[PDB]
Amino acid sequence: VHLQKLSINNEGTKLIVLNSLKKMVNLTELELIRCDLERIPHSIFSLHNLQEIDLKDNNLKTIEEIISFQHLHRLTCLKLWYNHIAYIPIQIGNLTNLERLY
Amino acid sequence: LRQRLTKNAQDKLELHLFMLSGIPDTVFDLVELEVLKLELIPDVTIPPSIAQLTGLKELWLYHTAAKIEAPALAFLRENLRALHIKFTDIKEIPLWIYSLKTLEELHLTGNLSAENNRYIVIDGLRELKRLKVLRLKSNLSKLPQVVTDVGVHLQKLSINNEGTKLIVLNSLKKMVNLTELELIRCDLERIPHSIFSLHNLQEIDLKDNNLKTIEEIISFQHLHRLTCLKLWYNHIAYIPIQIGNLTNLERLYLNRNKIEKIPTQLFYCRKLRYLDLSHNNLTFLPADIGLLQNLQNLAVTANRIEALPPELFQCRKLRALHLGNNVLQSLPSRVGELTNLTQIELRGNRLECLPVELGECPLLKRSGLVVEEDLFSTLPPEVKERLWRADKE
Amino acid sequence: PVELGECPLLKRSGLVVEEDLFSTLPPEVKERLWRADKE
Amino acid sequence: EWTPDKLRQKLQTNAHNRLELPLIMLSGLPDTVFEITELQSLKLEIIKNVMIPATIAQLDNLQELCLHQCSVKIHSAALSFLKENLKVLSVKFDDMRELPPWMYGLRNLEELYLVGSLSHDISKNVTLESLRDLKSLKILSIKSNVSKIPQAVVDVSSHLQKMCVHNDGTKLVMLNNLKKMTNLTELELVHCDLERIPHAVFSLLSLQELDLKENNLKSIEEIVSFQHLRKLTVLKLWYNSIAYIPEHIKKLTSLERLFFSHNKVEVLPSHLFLCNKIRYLDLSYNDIRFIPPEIGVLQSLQYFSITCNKVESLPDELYFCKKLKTLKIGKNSLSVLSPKIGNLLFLSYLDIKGNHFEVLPPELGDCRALKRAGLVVEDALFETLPSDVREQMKAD
Repeated sequence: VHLQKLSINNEGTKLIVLNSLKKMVNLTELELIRCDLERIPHSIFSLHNLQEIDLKDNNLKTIEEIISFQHLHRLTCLKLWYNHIAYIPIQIGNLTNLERLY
Repeated sequence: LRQRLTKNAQDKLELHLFMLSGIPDTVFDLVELEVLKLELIPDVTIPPSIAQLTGLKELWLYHTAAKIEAPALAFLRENLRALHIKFTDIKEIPLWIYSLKTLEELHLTGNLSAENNRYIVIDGLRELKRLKVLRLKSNLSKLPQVVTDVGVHLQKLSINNEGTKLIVLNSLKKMVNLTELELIRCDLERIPHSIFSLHNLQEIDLKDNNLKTIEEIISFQHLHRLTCLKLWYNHIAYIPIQIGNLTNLERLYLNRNKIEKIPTQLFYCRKLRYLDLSHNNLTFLPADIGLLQNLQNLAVTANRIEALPPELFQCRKLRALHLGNNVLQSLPSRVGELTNLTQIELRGNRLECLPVELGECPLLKRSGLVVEEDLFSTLPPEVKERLWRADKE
Repeated sequence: PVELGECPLLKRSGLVVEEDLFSTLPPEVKERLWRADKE
Repeated sequence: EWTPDKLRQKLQTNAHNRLELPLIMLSGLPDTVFEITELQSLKLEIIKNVMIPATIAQLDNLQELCLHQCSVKIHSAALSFLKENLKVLSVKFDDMRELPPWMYGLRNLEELYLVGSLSHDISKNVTLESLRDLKSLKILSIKSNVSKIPQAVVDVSSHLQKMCVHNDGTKLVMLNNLKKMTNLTELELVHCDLERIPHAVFSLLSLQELDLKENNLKSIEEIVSFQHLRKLTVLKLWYNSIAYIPEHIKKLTSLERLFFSHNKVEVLPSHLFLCNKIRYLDLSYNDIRFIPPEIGVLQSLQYFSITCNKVESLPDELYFCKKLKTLKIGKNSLSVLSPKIGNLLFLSYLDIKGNHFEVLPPELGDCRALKRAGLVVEDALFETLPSDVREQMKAD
């Protein structure tokens, strides 16, 4: 309710989210470092205050969950770095509001 | 010793020598010295190497008998200009201090009433023609006549008697050149006619003179030079309206008294720039304060003011608001009008909250805005951050 | 004269005028002259 | 060791705007300290085995004395002068004997700060019940594990006015000693473990304010007699456990300051806002579900804090109340800031931090006393003003 940043480093261990993170109303920077998720759960794009999203070293072959981010008005920086992302879909042209697109 | 160097209220470089056997030669080697403090130095002989002290202008011989010879005497006569001799015996006072030509400030502390030496040891004050400041913390019962002949060239005479009535008899009419008569702790309880007989006084501070009724202020209007009439530390219980005659006053410091109220006619002096009413019995603060457009620091600390009038904020020149320890219910938002306010004392009181308009004041900072931590925290976070950033830099 | 009052150029450390009548000079004149001794 | 110049360096100010000399872990008290006569307050911290000479008669300007964890001794002239002059005292009794027995020979003493600790045999402290010799005492703050209020306070009730007690987990009992308070005006009890408001508070007929800090008030049912406190304007019942607020609030309408921050309140009733004289109302970090519209009755309100609530609905009647200077609605469940918000002319502070908002309306310019600092919000809500409104807002 008052916490605004949660960065979990696990050295290659997958957590069981199970949509138990939706009480992150005040969270603004969800940073999953070396999570190896390969997928984006709905709790990531349900939390309206998230502005920093870096799925680093999570081995995303495809990123497909950016469309549901438009309910989240505060996203401003998609630092999608250090990943297995093979291609960007052309729908990435729909965004306008990012600044530090890394 | 070089890192020992310090500065005074005159922003002059001093050094305090305190239980020294004598003056070290390393002290005299210093050439940037302005004030040398020979305090409790037992019977030290001053060597000619004091000529190395080229900047030396101030010597405070505090219970320090100075033994001197001819070259050091010549250097002091040609250079030294201010000399505050504190003594407990007539022998402690050196006889060469009356031979200095360029001396202009002379301060004595210690009782001077004695047998066959009353106002005779200072008969050498006639040799000193440059004397302008003569402070006598000597508990004297009457002003010496030699000082009266000196007063032709004396511009400042401050007397401290520690509660002893000085026999005036209008004997200060000779010092027509007197400019600052500061009767400190004189316990006069009245104003003699000699105070307003001389025309040259700008600043008249009757500190602890115990005047019950301030009634001789009508005759002060002939004193066109008078702009600082500090009637603090007295039993003035009421201000007669007649002070409205004195329109030239600027620094009226009327604090630490039992003034039941400053009246509207008191504000008839629009020239008042500095006004001190601290530790007083005021009923409230009237509206005619809006007249005093030149007011800079109004000090009503620990007085009885329940509500702050908007006419106080109508003036814009306020700089130092000593409003602490009061019964101010709340501070109005009109303080946002004040720009010259660089410090305001708001600690204590009955202050419910600090208005956000205090952030509108540019010159005000954290050191300026002295208030309790919780009351300061009542302000929004970002304006507090702005004040912090303007403070530290 | 009172012409030694206002201007910031002609002042005591400049002009060492007679100090016997500098006492009867107005305090604002003395303000300019002591301003010389400071400025 | 300590030259007067070193004491000039040590000179500072304190929490009461007095000239303080902080002396820390000293061997004793130098006479050079007493040579300073402009001194207004003395701070002696763990300077034990210290005897106060007659030389303190040099400095007449003293008003405050801080005798902290130090066993101090005394001399006759010192007794006389500190009887005549000293008024403010702040001592810490880490040890019971580190409290000296001579504080009570004075009469001019007005403020007392009794920070420290106490044992089980509370009533045996005859040091407390000698304040009958004090005639001017008006401020008493006892940060100690005091379970029983002494008969000392009972005796000195005629002239005492302020209480501040921090028990820190210690239960306070024997509340008849607080019943026989008569002229007291302020009462700040912290962590006294008072389950219910005693009839002691209602026996007080001239209490300006009450604090029941860190006191487990599960229910508030004794407010019926709170009407006897006509001077009561402040009820700072914060960090408390009041689950619901009943009708008994109608007993007193002179109430002005009302702090229920972090309370257990679920729904506000229709009966709080009848007392129109309330100006200062706090519900910070509570969990209220929603705000009913009867808030429109509180017109003379100047502060309405409900921050970190679960409130999803703010009806427009609090926006109708224009005398509301402060209004903190932060981190609630609200949706959109009201477009007709410029009607509130006297709205000095609107803490709506962390609220789920979408777009700020353009009528913030109509608001005369609302700032970016005042309207604290997340920055993606700050970025929403029209360009001409930015031109008018950067110039306020």
